[PDB]
Amino acid sequence: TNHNLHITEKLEVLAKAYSVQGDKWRALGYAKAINALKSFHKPVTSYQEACSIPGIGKRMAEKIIEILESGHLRKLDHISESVPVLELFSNIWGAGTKTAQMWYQQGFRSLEDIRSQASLTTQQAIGLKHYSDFLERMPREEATEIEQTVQKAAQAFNSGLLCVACGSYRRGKATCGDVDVLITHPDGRSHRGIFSRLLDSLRQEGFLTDDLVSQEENGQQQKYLGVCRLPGPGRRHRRLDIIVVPYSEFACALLYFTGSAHFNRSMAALAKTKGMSLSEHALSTAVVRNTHGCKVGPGRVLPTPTEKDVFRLLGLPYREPAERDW
DNA sequence: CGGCCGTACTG
DNA sequence: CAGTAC
DNA sequence: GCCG
Ligand code: NA
Ligand code: NA
Ligand code: NA
Repeated sequence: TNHNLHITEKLEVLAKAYSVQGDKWRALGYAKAINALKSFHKPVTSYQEACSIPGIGKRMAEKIIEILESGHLRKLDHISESVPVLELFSNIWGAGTKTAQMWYQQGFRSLEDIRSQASLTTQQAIGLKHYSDFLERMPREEATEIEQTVQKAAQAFNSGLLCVACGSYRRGKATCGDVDVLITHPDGRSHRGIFSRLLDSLRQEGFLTDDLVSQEENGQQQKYLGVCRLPGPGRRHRRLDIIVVPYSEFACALLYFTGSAHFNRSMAALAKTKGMSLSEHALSTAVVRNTHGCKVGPGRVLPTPTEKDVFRLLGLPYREPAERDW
């Protein structure tokens, strides 16, 4: 399916380098180019052809042809020797490019250096100790078990609750880097107060081991980001997200948390070109603005009972989860 | 050239 | 607010 | 990085 593998592998290396260095826009640009290459119907055979692909410009075309005709990309030999370390540091949940840069300027070079000498935020300390477990993508089965665990715990409070694992799991991938469980209820009200009760229950059985983000001093359209671990010998710690939402937002939440991230932003961009706005909450008319183009409030929500409804209103052919990698 | 999805917590 | 993440 |  990817006729340009020999090419996308090389471009991915540069993209990642720019990314870990904080050059976010340059990296986003590469991503869209790389994605466009992956979906191209055949191997790219010329500069002109490459440039013709939406998402690929002169700069990228030039590199593509260089790889195509020589089998290599010289720019790769000129990547700063600091990239591997910056990557290692930003692999720690809670630590981004700014923190990786700080640690590198202070002279740190290994996870051991970070452990013994770096100032760590509460979230980062958790990210560090579970570094390896978090970098390992778990097999689909485990994801299923984690999702079932959350479902049973929630349904024990209200059998009507609907629980759905999204992210890569819903996109049908064989391995998952995390598990995101979306919860709601058909009656449009019984989702209230589930968060608190659900968390304490999961903590009761030792399933939840660490909390990264969880504002339990607020009961509104919530989110929990933490660490879970299935009972039983040898089980690793895994990243678990729990989002509880009202029934009216279910479709957009399902669409957003299923992803991918590239797909979400592409859809949102597309929504704006049609005078609309897409968020994990809803599909609305264009947001309201002030004299100087400043946003002074939300647009009007357009009811979307199902994901199909979002595509319909955007004038786009429906896409199944497995087809949303970008 | 300037904009690049829209939004949720931490400290 | 600046950073990080979904 | 790309695009308009
Ligand atoms: Na192009
Ligand atoms: Na990180
Ligand atoms: Na909605």
